[PDB]
Amino acid sequence: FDIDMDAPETERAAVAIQSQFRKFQKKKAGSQS
Amino acid sequence: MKDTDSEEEIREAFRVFDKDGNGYISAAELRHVMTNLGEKLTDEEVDEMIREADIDGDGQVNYEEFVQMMTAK
Repeated sequence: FDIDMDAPETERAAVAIQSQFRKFQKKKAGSQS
Repeated sequence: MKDTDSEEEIREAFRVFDKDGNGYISAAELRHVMTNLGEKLTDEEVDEMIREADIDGDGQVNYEEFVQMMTAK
């Protein structure tokens, strides 16, 4: 890893990717109707 | 009028793991990061991510592809 785990920015960055990832999967399974 | 793109915002989140600044991040740290940092992901979620992350046989991941998925829908 070798990253600033303590730095809130790192933790926040992880959330953004994960949040987007979860939404990404939903879009794939999403249907026009 | 016209402003930049938010794509850079998402990349910043990846650049955090790309300490080398070569455009790639270690695949192994991704797993820990996705299971240890921010709403922990499940193995099923992580495995799906790994198949898309890369790890063809180099042990590194290009956040570029992840961004494309995030910007290809």
